[PDB]
Amino acid sequence: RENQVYSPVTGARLVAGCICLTPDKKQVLMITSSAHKKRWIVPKGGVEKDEPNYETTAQRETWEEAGCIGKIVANLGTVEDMRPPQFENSRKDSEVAKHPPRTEFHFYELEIENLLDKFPECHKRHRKLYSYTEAKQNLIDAKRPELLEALNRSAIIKDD
Ligand SMILES: O=P(O)(O)CP(=O)(O)O[C@@H]1[C@H](OP(=O)(O)O)[C@H](OP(=O)(O)O)[C@@H](OP(=O)(O)O)[C@H](OP(=O)(O)O)[C@H]1OP(=O)(O)O
Ligand SMILES: [Mg+2]
Ligand SMILES: [Mg+2]
Repeated sequence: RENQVYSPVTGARLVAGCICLTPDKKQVLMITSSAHKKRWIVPKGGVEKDEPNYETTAQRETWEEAGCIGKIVANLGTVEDMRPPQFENSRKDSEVAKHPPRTEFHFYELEIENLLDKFPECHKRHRKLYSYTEAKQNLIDAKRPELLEALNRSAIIKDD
């Protein structure tokens, strides 16, 4: 139902989520897409009308989707799903035809404080820690470069 919030400018869906890291920052928590059941992504979901801020949405989604609790330690800013629902070539480069973003993502970095075995989606998703290299490859395999950009902005140790 239309409890969902949209950018008054672009019409993009507003979504918040978490890059969840281990205290030592060597791993990131990933979950399986419910739709695309073999794609590994990060916890996120739609902002609802009642929610006062993006952090609220981000921590709600991180609990509901991954059973993960912790503390927001950084604002990672915004990224856009630029997937289209066909090309235009500018002489030394080529691009997809102009369209509004599907989704504007507000990401936060979270330091994991607990992972619980029971959570709302624990029967609908898998959840696993990954090092930077494996996480990067997951997000390429999932076709989600915008979630990789959010990961890259995080304090995750990349020197593997
Ligand atoms: O229910 P919420 O969490 O509040 C809201 P969502 O944003 O979490 O639910 C997502 C939504 O599906 P739908 O609206 O039908 O529920 C997306 O469709 P789109 O953004 O194009 O409108 C879909 O992205 P796409 O890959 O199909 O393009 C995404 O799959 P993905 O996991 O990100 O790959 C779904 O996430 P899942 O929670 O199912 O994993
Ligand atoms: Mg949701
Ligand atoms: Mg979601």
